[PDB]
Amino acid sequence: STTIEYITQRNCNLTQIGGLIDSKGYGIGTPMGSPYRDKITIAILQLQEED
Amino acid sequence: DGKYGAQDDKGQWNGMVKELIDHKADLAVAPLTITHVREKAIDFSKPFMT
Repeated sequence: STTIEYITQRNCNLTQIGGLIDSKGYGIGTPMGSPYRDKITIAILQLQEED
Repeated sequence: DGKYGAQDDKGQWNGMVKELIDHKADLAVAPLTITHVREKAIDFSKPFMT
């Protein structure tokens, strides 16, 4: 849907029909047991705490 | 206490937070707001519902 939103701001001819069907999340891929993951976790938590 | 858990100004959490900090339970089954600072309190899994 974010691709569609990326379309719509330069495409006023079409319109988005209803909301999201499901709850699907894009996350950052770190290696298994990489030590800086909780740094990223507290970072995104404070950053969207800063919105 | 009847709470999710509330930190004191000195830092004294109550509730299921310090329950799982004092390790007296094994888990905390509650509709918990996963805050920015509750992750610093205890480790999380993924939220069951958003």
